[PDB]
Amino acid sequence: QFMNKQRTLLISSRGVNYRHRHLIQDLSGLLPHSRKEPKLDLQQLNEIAELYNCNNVLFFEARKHQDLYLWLSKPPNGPTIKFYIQNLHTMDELNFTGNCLKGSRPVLSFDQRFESSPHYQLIKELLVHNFGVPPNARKSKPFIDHVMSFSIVDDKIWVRTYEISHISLVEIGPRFVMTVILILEGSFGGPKIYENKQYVSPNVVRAQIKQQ
Amino acid sequence: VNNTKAMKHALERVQLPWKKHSFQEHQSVTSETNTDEHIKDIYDDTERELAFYKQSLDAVLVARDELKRLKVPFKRPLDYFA
Amino acid sequence: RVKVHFDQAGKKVSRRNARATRAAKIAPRPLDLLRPVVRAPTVKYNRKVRAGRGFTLAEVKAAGLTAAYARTIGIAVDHRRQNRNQEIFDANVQRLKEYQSKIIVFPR
Amino acid sequence: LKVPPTIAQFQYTLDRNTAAETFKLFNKYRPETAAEKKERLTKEAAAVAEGASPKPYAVKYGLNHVVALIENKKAKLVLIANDVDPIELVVFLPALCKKMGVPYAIVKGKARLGTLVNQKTSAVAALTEVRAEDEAALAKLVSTIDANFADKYDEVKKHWGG
Amino acid sequence: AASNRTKFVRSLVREIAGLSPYERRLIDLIRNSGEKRARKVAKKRLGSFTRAKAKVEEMNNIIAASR
Amino acid sequence: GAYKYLEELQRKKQSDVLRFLQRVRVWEYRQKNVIHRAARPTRPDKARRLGYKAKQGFVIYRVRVRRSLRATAEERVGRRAANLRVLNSYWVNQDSTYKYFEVILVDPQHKAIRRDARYNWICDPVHKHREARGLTATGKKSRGINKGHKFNNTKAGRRKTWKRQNTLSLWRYRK
RNA sequence: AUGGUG
RNA sequence: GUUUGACCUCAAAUCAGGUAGGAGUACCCGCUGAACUUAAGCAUAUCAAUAAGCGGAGGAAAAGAAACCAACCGGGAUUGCCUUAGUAACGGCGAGUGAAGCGGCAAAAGCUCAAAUUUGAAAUCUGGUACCUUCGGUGCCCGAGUUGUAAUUUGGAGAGGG
Repeated sequence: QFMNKQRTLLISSRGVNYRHRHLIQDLSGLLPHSRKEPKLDLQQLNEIAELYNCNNVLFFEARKHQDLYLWLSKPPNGPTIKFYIQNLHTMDELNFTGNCLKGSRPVLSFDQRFESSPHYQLIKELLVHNFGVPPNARKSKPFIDHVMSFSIVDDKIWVRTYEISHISLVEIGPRFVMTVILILEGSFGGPKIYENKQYVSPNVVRAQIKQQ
Repeated sequence: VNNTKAMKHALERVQLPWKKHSFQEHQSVTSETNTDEHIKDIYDDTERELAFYKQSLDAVLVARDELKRLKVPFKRPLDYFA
Repeated sequence: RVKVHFDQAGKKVSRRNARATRAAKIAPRPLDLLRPVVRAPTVKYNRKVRAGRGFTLAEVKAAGLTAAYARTIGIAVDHRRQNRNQEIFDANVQRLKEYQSKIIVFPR
Repeated sequence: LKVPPTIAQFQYTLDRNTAAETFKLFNKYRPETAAEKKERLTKEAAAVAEGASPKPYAVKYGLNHVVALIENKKAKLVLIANDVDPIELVVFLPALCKKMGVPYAIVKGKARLGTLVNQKTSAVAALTEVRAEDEAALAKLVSTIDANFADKYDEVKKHWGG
Repeated sequence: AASNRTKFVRSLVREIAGLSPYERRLIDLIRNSGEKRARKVAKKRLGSFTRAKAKVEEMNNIIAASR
Repeated sequence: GAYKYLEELQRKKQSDVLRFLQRVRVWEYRQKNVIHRAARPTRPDKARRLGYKAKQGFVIYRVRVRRSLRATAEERVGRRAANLRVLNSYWVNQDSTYKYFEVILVDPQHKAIRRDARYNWICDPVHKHREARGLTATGKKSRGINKGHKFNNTKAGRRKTWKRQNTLSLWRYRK
């Protein structure tokens, strides 16, 4: 058979949008090894991992129809990357032209800089498992379709996807602007293991503006 | 916070059996460029849309060395659309 | 479409008249109702103090009268408001005590 | 069609005789008519107008009132019709009294109960505390509904009918 | 809090009402498979893993209380 | 009192008894007109709870709608009985090809309910044909009127909020 | 385009 | 007991008492809903959640006593006005589209139901009828009504007793 096997649970929070729903469209159709579920505090997720028996878990938070935190782990052990997204470019834009065959396993471009700090090594790992399509995830097709990359822009770190034209390419995406907010012990548990103070939650910058 | 310790034992804990096999599973290669170079204006989008333009370009080239060599190729079948 | 208020001259005359009748019957009473003194929210304005809606249950109690009677003595009461700030509570209580001492009441 | 065990417990009712007996009793207890209250209160009206009250008795028939007597618990026997326009209304009584150990009795017709009460209908009419005259006839009566209805009819709890 | 009147009433009417087939299959594959596919199909029919609890637990409490 | 027993039951509609009673009663209804009066509620619970009283003056029709709905129900009876002001309505039973709703009305003319200060207000003219203007329990659900940000569309009216939200108004001494 | 008279 | 009667359901009446339709439709509440055109004659948007159409009332209507706003030393039903503001946000990030709380001020108002037994008493109500002081009252008789009319209570609590 195969060495690498994954399944991912897809559940976002309440207060959904077309930024949200467009995203669950893409990412849900991007992970042919993933299970897709109704939307729903912090405990029950690793247990849903027991019910549908899933080895990869992620979660999409909605605050004031703004803050999208991606919690990321592989249950029950995790650990988790609590995350925040900005400048979302999904696949659904006019200037992203692609039409991708379903279920394929991309090829991931990424920068070597991540290893320079261990936490980027771990978002490396957990993403390699979660979004990396195990060959071949059931429902897929062989060969290859698209390329997906990730790397650091002032610790605000894109992921993207191009559809390949036999080597030329034109971006599928979703073009994505990534951060790392805080790493927590296990899967949805424990003390804050690693923080990046770089991030200032927009709620907090409001807390600044009010004071003039 | 700022903890490499549990970050290290989390490196031991989470990692996939990537040490133990060939390339055929995740298909993610560590590139040589850091792409924090040659970006003069962080505000410029297409500067590192060029940088990663050639990063998925070259990545998928040498990965075509891989996947002619690993005998599953890249190119989308254009005989079939489904 | 465009509405242009040329009655800002007249509407104020009919508003003077309205208050001129509302005091042509209620004459001894003062057109109005006693009202609390209430601090505003929102770090911007919190330093300001304000008119509120009605005093409270508690503020009315510890001022020595009962709600259902208050409403009929001229006080105004708001049952969904929650006394917390000692000081605001104080100024309120005081303000009632005042009102009490100043009023009269007729017999029946 | 097949009917659920909680139904078809109606359709099992008291016989010619036992019912006949129950009404031999209650027909003593007819809650006084309207012109009655007008009677007594007119006579006393003139009395205390110019010129010692034992506790009155009747059967306690208000449906809300009746279920109210139960769950206290108060009552002694309860009579439940077999036909309610919204058949829903009474479905829970025979269970209820069951769990509460009350002598419930299914008597046929809501006109038949309704007539003892000075109404067009009842569908439930019941009594708790009775005068001492018939107290024995009560103890035996409830013993008779226990013995007739209750005893061999545990079967009705299972067994979809129809 | 609830007044035990209503605890009684719910307990009772639950017995008097008869059991919707969802309940029936739930208890069924509990007495056969058990919680795994139970909460599977219950959460799948009902809302959530907050609301898979109420029913599934309720079921086991009924079997052990059907004694 | 019963009614907590009633509802605490009626919250179970897939139960076995209610299954049955359903399958029967729908059959009966289907054999009659589209607007067929009843003299008595089916469910006396939601009768009481929506403000049915049992006395002279209150009327219960029952309408069978094809398969919005509950409003449609309100309408056809509304057109049918033109003396009666509507009051409220709710959901009894559903065929596959029909939902059956049953509808609570009050006779404005009937001098027993023109008294009774609780219910007499409905005799005033502004309530003619409340159903056509969507003032009811569901009538005001479709309009989307309640308190919250969840509706900033309308706490007054869509036509309203939009009409006054874009048109430009001048003072005299300009602003 | 809307709604109407032939 | 093959009669007799009660209840249900459903009829019918040139019986009494009522009531609805049409007119107007400035305004207001709903449902339906285009094109010119703008934007490149564009698939979006726009024009517009408009106009013509259909349904329904009033002197106003509608909304209304938080399953609200908030995030602070907290305001406290609605509606309206100045203001937040052309701000956040939406933008082939294009035409352009576009808010809300806070703040000032006008006017200010609160409440009903259902959910516990009146059980030592349906205490309620329509109508008829006679008289009277008649936008009604009282006596009488039916009828509704116990599958619930009246009283008590609406979480701001409340109830029973003392």
